[PDB]
Amino acid sequence: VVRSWRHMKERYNLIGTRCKTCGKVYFPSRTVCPDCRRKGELEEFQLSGKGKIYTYSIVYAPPKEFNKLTPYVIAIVELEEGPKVTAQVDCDINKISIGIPVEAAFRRIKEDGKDGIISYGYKFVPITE
Amino acid sequence: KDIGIVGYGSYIPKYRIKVEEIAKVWGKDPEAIKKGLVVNEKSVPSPDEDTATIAVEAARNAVKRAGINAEKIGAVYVGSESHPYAVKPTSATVAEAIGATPDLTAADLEFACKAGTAGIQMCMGLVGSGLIEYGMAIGADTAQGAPGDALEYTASAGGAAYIIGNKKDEMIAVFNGTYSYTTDTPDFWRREGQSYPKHGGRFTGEPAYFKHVLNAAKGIMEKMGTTVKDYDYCVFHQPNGKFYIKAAKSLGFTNEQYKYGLLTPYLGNTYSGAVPLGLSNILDHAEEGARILAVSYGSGAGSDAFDITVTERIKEVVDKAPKTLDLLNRKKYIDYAVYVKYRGKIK
Amino acid sequence: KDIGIVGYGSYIPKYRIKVEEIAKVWGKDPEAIKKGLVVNEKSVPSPDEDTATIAVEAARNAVKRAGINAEKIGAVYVGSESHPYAVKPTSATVAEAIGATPDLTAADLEFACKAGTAGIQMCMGLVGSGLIEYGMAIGADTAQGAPGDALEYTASAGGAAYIIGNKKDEMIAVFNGTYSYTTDTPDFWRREGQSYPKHGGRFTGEPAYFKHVLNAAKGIMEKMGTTVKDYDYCVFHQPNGKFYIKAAKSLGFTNEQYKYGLLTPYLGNTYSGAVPLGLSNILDHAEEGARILAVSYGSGAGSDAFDITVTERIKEVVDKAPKTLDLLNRKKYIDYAVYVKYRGKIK
Amino acid sequence: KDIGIVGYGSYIPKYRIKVEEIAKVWGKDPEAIKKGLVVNEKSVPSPDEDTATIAVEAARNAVKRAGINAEKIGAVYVGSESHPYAVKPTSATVAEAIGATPDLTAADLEFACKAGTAGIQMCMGLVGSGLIEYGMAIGADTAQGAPGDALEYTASAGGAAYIIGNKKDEMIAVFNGTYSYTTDTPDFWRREGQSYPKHGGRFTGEPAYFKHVLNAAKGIMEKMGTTVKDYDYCVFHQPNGKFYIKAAKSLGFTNEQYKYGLLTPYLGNTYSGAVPLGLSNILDHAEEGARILAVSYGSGAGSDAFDITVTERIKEVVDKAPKTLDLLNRKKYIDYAVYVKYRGKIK
Amino acid sequence: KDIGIVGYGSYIPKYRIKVEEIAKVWGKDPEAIKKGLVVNEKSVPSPDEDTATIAVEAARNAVKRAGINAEKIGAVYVGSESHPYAVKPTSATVAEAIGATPDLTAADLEFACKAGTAGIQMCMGLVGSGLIEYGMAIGADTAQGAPGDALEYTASAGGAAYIIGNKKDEMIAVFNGTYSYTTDTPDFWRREGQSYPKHGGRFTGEPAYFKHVLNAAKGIMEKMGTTVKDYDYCVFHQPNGKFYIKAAKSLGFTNEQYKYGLLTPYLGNTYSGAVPLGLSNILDHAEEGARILAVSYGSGAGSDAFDITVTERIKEVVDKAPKTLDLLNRKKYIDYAVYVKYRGKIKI
Amino acid sequence: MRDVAIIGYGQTKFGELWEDSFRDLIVEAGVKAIKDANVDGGDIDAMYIGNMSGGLFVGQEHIASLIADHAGLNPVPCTRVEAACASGSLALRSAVLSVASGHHDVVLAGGVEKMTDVEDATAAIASASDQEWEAFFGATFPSLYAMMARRYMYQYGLTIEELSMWSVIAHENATKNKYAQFGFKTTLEQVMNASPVADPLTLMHCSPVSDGASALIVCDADKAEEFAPKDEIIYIKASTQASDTIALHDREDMTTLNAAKVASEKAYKLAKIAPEKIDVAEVHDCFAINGLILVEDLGFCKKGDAGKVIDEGKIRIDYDDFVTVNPSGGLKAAGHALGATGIRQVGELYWQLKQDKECKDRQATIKNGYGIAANVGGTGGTVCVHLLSDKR
Ligand SMILES: [K+]
Ligand SMILES: [K+]
Ligand code: NA
Ligand SMILES: [Zn+2]
Repeated sequence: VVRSWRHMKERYNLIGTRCKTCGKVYFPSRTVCPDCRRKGELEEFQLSGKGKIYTYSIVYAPPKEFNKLTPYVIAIVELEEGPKVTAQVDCDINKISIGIPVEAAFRRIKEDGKDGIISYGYKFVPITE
Repeated sequence: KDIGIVGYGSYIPKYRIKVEEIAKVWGKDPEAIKKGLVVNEKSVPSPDEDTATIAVEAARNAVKRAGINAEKIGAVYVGSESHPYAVKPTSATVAEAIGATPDLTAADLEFACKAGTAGIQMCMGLVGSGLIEYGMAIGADTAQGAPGDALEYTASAGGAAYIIGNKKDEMIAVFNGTYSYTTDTPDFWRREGQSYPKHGGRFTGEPAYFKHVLNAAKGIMEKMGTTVKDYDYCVFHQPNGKFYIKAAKSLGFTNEQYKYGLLTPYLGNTYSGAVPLGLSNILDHAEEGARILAVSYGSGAGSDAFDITVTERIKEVVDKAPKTLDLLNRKKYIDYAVYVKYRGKIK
Repeated sequence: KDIGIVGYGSYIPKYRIKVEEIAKVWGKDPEAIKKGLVVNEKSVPSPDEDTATIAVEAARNAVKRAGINAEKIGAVYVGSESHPYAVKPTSATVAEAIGATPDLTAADLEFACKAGTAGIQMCMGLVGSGLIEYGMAIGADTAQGAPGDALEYTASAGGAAYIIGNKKDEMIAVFNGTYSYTTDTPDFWRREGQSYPKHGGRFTGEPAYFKHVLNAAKGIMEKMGTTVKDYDYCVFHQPNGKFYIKAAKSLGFTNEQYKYGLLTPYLGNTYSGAVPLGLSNILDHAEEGARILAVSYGSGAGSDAFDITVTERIKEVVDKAPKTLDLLNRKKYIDYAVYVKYRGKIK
Repeated sequence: KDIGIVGYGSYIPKYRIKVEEIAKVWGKDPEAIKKGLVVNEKSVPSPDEDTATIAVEAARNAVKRAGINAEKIGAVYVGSESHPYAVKPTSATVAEAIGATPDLTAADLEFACKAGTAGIQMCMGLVGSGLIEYGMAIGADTAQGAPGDALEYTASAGGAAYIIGNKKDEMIAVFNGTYSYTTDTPDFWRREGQSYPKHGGRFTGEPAYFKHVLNAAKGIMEKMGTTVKDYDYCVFHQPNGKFYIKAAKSLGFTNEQYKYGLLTPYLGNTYSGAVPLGLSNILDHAEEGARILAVSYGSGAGSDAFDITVTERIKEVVDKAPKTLDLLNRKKYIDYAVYVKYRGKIK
Repeated sequence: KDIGIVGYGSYIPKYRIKVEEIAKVWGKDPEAIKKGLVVNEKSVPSPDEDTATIAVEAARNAVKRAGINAEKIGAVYVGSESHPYAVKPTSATVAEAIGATPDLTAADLEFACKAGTAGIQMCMGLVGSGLIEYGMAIGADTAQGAPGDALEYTASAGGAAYIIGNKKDEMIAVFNGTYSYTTDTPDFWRREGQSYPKHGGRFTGEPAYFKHVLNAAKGIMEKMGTTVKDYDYCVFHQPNGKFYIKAAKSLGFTNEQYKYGLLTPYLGNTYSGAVPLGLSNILDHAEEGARILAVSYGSGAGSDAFDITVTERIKEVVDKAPKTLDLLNRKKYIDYAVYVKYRGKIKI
Repeated sequence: MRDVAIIGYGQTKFGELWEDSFRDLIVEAGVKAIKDANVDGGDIDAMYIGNMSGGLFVGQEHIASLIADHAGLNPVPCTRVEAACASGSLALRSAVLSVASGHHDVVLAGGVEKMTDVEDATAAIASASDQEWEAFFGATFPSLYAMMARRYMYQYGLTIEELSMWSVIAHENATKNKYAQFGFKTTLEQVMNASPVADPLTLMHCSPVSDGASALIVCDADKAEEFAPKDEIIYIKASTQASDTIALHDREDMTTLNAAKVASEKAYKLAKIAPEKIDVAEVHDCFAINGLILVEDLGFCKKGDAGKVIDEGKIRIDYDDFVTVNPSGGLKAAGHALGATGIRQVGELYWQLKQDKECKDRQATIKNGYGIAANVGGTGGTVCVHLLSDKR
């Protein structure tokens, strides 16, 4: 609920930060730059959802809530700006491999039971090309 | 100048239940609740009443004040959190019940307690664009609070209806402008399955209700180039009297400016009827040339702001239908047992 | 002065289920169903997709075609029969996901399968009145057919979004006029409690669907002074292919006029997304100066009719996002077991 | 081998609700109800009390009267219509709660209001066969009546436990014989899904309750070669006072014979606990050599008859635990609001 | 004084569903599930069948083997986890369907999968005390596993009835003794409201199933002064094939001793019918003088142990009704769609 | 800066412990450690316990007070240290730093875990990962380590057969351990054809969820001679700790644990030793790949050629000319009680370097008298390294 509310623009729109001192792009957005610390000047930066599979795994026995999705692809995607993210990939388990170009998609990531909040966010999909 | 209210109407069911009657059952101190929430009692619909009937009563009263043939109404919108059907529309029943059918458009609106005013804006657009001559917007609800919960002290039944027109000779009030502030916020919600809602507790206040109400109030006053001193009366969303007053005081409104708008202490929270009912009571008392600020609020996070000016034609119409305050004082008290019976809170 | 569509977009999930797969389970003749309903297969949403995600995909594709900054979108309306929350609004999530927040109005519209087109009219009014520069109207749904019922063969998932602007240089299509026919009709409904709807059977057809669709089509053509000969293409509500064609043929439309609008045979009934999706496919194929007749229908007793003309700017934008037909043909078939798993039809 | 009761015990919760309090809410004449059913008030369980707890309280009281170590109990049977779990057994909790575990057998019994007495027969067999030395049979229920219904006036909480033994000196009462009349009757039932039952109305009366009770009475008196003059006291099933007396009077029992057995007027119908509780009150008052007749009833269509003779040892045991009548008069009245709160009759 | 089984009967519905068909839907490896639980398939009741019909079929078969007039049956007990009604008793409909009515007592039994054997003990007592001449005890169930869950591979329908008597010349088997071990254990349960049960996972095995089954087996053999060598055949509770074998092997039983009682790889877990059905298959094959150990288990935390001896009358009655193994092999396979349809697992 | 040594070590059995209550586990470890230590309960100046679960299963925080209360050692101070799977070593390191300060002379460092009580341990174990940015999206703990394994294979050509060889050694070694959760041997085919949890990992590449407890008794090197004989005293040369990014997707290189490189290097520097001198090592092999990677990061071989090192069998107890790794079953076969594992690793080095009767059957050959332990929290966000020696 409250935690969902804070990182919505990140999960929904992939909005990270850019350090002008470095030039480096960070996602998720950081409050303190790991290199420059207080010196780093931060501006909000909108990432494109485009990225490539850096590594991946297929989850065969997940929590009871992911029963419909089983087996699913979890992966670490290297985005074209540089940041890496962990997310699921909507594709057949035989079609996934390292280096596959993917694109972020707005999906229903979770729900807090029958009565709680629904949590949306990014899930990657392979590009048509 | 182009767009304005030509008629307004309201309805409140007769049954009430005092805070004391609810607290008694749940082992709470009534005076603590009353002081805390700024609420004394609330409206209870009869078992043969619902959001549709309430909407119809209010719609019919608005037509009386407008003094126009309902065949001229080109759109009916009903904003509620408690539409009787999940699929069949309330607005279609209200249209049939006022004989506006069949040459019109309609839709049922959902946006927590902001749904009623959402439709006012829709009617403003359609009349202003010339797509229709008159539009009706209704905000009505038969709210249900969870038996053990605090929302049980406020959740109540009521509705008010507004007819929007283009004719200076028929306008009793004029829209100077509208503004809306909307975000995605999980402060309060109800999932399709559940009969009673779930809330985030203290997260509902500052980060949601105040954030959206005050931003919308500041946005409209920025849009109009206006200050708190320019407005004669104000009405805000009133989940309880506490929130309403804090917001009014925060913006710099005095009791004389906000008193007419605040009905919750003796009516409760009618959700989508709340601000519409408040505004209707302001219009029952208002004089020519009075400027009103009206700001609504909806969970999931939205607020609609209005800047309205009252016209010469106001006193002509007030007595054409029942005054909000008269409906509010024609009442019959019930105990909790009868209340749970009426509400179908019985298993 | 002139109102028109500046951008449109659509989304269809990848999964399908053939009639044959459903019939097999329930002991029915697939060829009989296919012939009767004029339907071959339908769209099935992924378990991680819902009306909100579908609306967001559409909305985002409409923004690409519009080529405008979403900060300029003044209201977002989402018309659905399957909003994820009973109280928290979808339209806010959509607004947040396209970055139109916070300076906007929004509302979630309910009117069976006509809620989508209801919001187009709302955006038409607000833009035309000058209250907003751009408004977005979405029609999306992840429909539910009862397991044993015939609605299981058609009820499907899909969405389309439309952005409305005033500026001629940005418009790809122009509204010549709109008309609506609305009554109170108990042909089909769903009570707040129930997960699956109830219908009146044969009373749904002639007295309800045809009555409202044909009256609205006749009404628009009277308003605009047209004839079936004046229109280049047409799109009607398509609960099944049978009803759609009957209506088209009844008004005197040839196959060449109605073929693009009819998607149900391979898509199913996407309820609030049906005519929006059909209209989007017409726009994907349409040439400059084409006149479209679009008539929607909603179970409660509603129909919205549109008279649209296609502009020069059409070929510029079509390829800026996925064509409706491309989404429709990018598909993956599933059996009935998988389908009931995905849709949560399992207890 | 001769079989008999070595110990008995009972429990009734403290809360009551008068007929007047229920009638008041539902708009009925209390005097009409009271006269009709022969009922003045009924016991209510605390929100922290359930069938198990009642069974444990009564089991524990029976052990006090028996004066034996619970480790010697070789079977515990709990008959109820309201077992807290649909699968996990109550009898296992009761066995643990008195320390008879682990060397024993147990089972939860379902047969409407006859279950309790069905286990008495089971214990009779197991000690009589020599398979165990002591067996416990409990009848207890937390009764729920539909809010609007007449069963709301009678459905109540309570229970009673009986320890059956083989030894002569330890018996406080002796079984002369048992008889049962069972057929398939749809007078009253509840389906697995439903929380409240459905009934036959008038069909439960004469055809079902009287037929089985009376046939089981002639069955035991034919089996024992006895008449109604031979019995000192009697206890029948008591859905209401009206039925109980009409059965007693029909067989030729005088008020002096049936008065101790009838508790419903101030206790209500404790379903499985009804006859056991009645029999326990008879045993609280009975003198040595008293021959009693006990006939139970269960809605599905069965009845259990008992022919019992009281022994010298009663004068010792009665005061070792609370008398049924003392528990019945240890009471605290509540209104209907608190009652629906306690019972979880709230949504 | 001497108590024994005069007649026994069993019923299994025709429909089956292979593990492969369920796994396919839920994205699991069938060979993994198949290997683990040693389950290949399970029985599925027709949509016009339930625990009452299954109990009636088995009851009727037991009367055929007994060869006695049902008017003589003085008690009918039905042990189930899936009685059609929450209030109206199954045992009453079964009594009516055998024509034992009206001179009898009856009751519906609940104790997870032990319910069936609980009633056998009840009948033993009433016949032994002389209160009745014949009693019938039935263990039947139309179990339903949660769609996503592993219990979906085993949950099955089946039933078995036993008629208990005291006449020496009518007995086909004789009770040497019974023993029960019962505690309060929250390993598995279902609360009145819920349609599907909740389980504790691995806490169901060692601390619950093994604890009660082995203690009850040890307890009866201490009561009878016997050893694992004295018994010719054995039947334990069969939630999974694995649990059954581990228990048998733990006590020192060889495959030849436990092979006849284990039906779960091709029948599934019939809950209250499990051991009764297993015991019935042992009796279908057993020779005169065969010593049987039968131990049941119920989730609430209970076990019933039996020490049985076969009689020469066995050869005569076996063919009077359908053999358990014949019912088990008369079968029709279905896919998962038809299965959820039949079971009413789909929302309607 | 006083020198610290270990006088004793006590360990409960590991795994599905249904009978043993939580209080029985901590007592059982504590009393066994006290006997080996030959100290009285009154001699303990302070207790340091680390628990990752923190009654996530139980619902109980303030576990330290509870433990001291039930131990009957009030009013001695008891403190709880937390760092996921590394909570044990961190409790030890905190215990070392108090002795070193001189504020306490005899301190107990313990670890205890109860995961059998909850039906789904998966949710609690995942707590070590970033909930907002990994767990939220469905990244299970085995899937994170499977993603490490995948990238390692992609970069260094490790095969599934090589990786599976790590498990057969572990299970072979565990048969010589009475406290081990699994006392059976396995083949390569059995490891590879086991039920898959997360591709490429199978069930036989993962450590199990398990209950248990272990406690060490730390004392000042000078005072240690009072309670124990010199030959049964083992000295803690250095206790190092380092940190890394909590999320795997934030690491500069996934195939390596920098926090292990940082901590191990600092530990070698203070001991003035090279990795070639280490006789026995206990590494965090919760997912086998974690076993390979730590062997490289502790400097026993170069990056990439871990697969060759095991497929040959260099790390086996029978092998002579190389370091012996996880002679006890390890997390894979001995078991993995999150809070107690960090302690257990060190207690094994204690036994191995003092040639104790407990590890007689799995006794490694001790040439230089040195042993290292590497405990890891989560995917590597925290690593704590302890280096032990028979000589002060
Ligand atoms: K709704
Ligand atoms: K039941
Ligand atoms: Na509607
Ligand atoms: Zn920087």
